[PDB]
Amino acid sequence: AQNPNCNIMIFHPTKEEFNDFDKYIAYMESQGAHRAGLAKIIPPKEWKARETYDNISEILIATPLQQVASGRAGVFTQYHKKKKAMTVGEYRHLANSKKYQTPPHQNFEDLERKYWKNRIYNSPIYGADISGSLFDENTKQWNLGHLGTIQDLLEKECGVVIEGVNTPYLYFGMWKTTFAWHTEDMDLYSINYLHLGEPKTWYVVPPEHGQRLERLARELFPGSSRGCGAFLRHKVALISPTVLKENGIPFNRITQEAGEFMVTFPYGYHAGFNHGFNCAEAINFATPRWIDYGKMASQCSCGEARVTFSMDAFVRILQPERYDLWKRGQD
Ligand SMILES: O=C(O)CNC(=O)C(=O)O
Ligand SMILES: [Mg+2]
Ligand code: NI
Ligand SMILES: [Zn+2]
Repeated sequence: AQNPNCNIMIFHPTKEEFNDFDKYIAYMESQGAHRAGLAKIIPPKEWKARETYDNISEILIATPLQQVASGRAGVFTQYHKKKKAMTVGEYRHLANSKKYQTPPHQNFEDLERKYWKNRIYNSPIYGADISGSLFDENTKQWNLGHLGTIQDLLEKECGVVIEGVNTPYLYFGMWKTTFAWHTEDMDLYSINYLHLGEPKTWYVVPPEHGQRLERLARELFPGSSRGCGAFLRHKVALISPTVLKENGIPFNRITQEAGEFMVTFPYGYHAGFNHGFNCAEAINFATPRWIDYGKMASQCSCGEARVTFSMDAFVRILQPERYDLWKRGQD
């Protein structure tokens, strides 16, 4: 068995190996990369996502989200308070202001210590989930707006044609902006490219151990757990590496820098934080190996998780017994 300790693997494809996206995912899996839940892919030196980032300031963040925390430093929830619209140029200035800027630090480990000590005492503002792309249309390799769609993959594997579309999303971050513990919708893969700016630190639980994280979360968030049998689908709960280690939960960590891709694998729980002003692009995707995870994915039916149009068909075809209850949650 490849990668039996479930370590995060880092890949350096050549320009030839960067041509065929599906083939390279399958290669990484042949080496055991999925067992970690997360892999890093460093593009060949010949590649670029676009020519420059000099002309992005007029992109609109229609609904910036202020991430307000409740709880204790290592075990907290966050809720998202909607703020007034602002441009990317306005958001960048805000991120760099004395109230929000990254503090002085020695290295990534010192900054990680400061994040976990102090996150809950501040409310950073995140531009998340903005439909769009920063890849140049002429970039033919690993262009996250030109991937094979999940609807086409389901059709190719199972023979059933379905409605829905699959497009990328932009994230504009600042120091302390936070992504809560989650797996993807329908336990899909995700791919994330850090276009510019400061790093993103990730934490991940191997898919084979995801139910250990879920049992800890039910213990640590007992009201939320009574409310919903899949409350991590709400994407609000944070648990620190120190708390995970105290409770024996297997995990790994890695820092993504500008110019790097991360892939999350089906049922790989992940969480993390941004170091300072940055911009990332991410999308979900599927492979043949995903289908069995899609059929078994938990679902939120309490009303909180509310998701895209395109999840309807995935539930309807892969999980027909759950469909009626899930759809009630959507309505
Ligand atoms: O970058 C972020 O805020 C969160 N991203 C992801 O969870 C991802 O790419 O799967
Ligand atoms: Mg612009
Ligand atoms: Ni994710
Ligand atoms: Zn729920």
